[PDB]
Amino acid sequence: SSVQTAATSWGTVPSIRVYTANNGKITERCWDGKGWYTGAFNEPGDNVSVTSWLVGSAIHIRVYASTGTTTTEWCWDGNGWTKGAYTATN
Ligand SMILES: Cc1c(C)c2c3c4c1OP(=O)(O)Oc1c(C)c(C)c5c(c1C4)Cc1c(c(c(C)c(C)c1OP(=O)(O)O5)OP(=O)(O)O2)C3
Ligand SMILES: Cc1c(C)c2c3c4c1OP(=O)(O)Oc1c(C)c(C)c5c(c1C4)Cc1c(c(c(C)c(C)c1OP(=O)(O)O5)OP(=O)(O)O2)C3
Ligand SMILES: OC[C@@]1(O)OC[C@@H](O)[C@@H](O)[C@@H]1O
Ligand SMILES: OC[C@@]1(O)OC[C@@H](O)[C@@H](O)[C@@H]1O
Ligand SMILES: [Zn+2]
Ligand SMILES: [Zn+2]
Ligand SMILES: [Zn+2]
Ligand SMILES: [Zn+2]
Repeated sequence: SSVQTAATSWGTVPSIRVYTANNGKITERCWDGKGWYTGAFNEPGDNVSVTSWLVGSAIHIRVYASTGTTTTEWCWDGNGWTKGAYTATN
């Protein structure tokens, strides 16, 4: 078995974020033009997907973390990771 990843990027530098699900936990690695460093994201999950969009130069990141049949959305909007309103019936 193997770790599972999800990736997003934005701009032309670019910024890149790679999320890795390992051991029921998702962590984050970051590229902003000058080497890979560890990001603030740390949430439970066996499976991860991600999307992001810009408003002007402000990134908005949504990470979908799944454990069992429960998927939780995590939101980055410039000032801390918050829990999003996403729900599903799995
Ligand atoms: C935590 C975890 C994940 C995230 C998994 C799988 C397993 C898993 O539980 P684990 O405790 O590792 O138990 C297993 C052990 C010990 C072995 C030896 C296994 C498998 C599993 C089951 C089956 C398995 C799985 C795979 C993939 C890609 C392979 C090749 C694969 O066969 P292989 O590695 O020979 O055989 O999918 P993936 O890794 O994404 O999903 C399924
Ligand atoms: C507790 C447990 C259950 C109930 C599972 C699975 C696993 C499992 O974890 P574990 O056995 O510790 O880790 C694995 C290990 C050590 C190996 C070598 C595995 C698998 C697993 C994953 C993958 C796997 C699973 C299967 C089936 C039918 C096969 C053939 C099957 O490939 P197999 O050649 O055995 O590879 O479904 P099953 O209903 O058994 O579901 C999936
Ligand atoms: O500059 C790094 C950082 O703030 O970028 C936005 C998000 O990816 C955060 O988790 C991360 O720590
Ligand atoms: O600002 C957070 C939020 O409203 O952003 C858009 C969607 O991701 C929603 O689920 C989420 O709660
Ligand atoms: Zn393996
Ligand atoms: Zn898988
Ligand atoms: Zn687990
Ligand atoms: Zn905004």
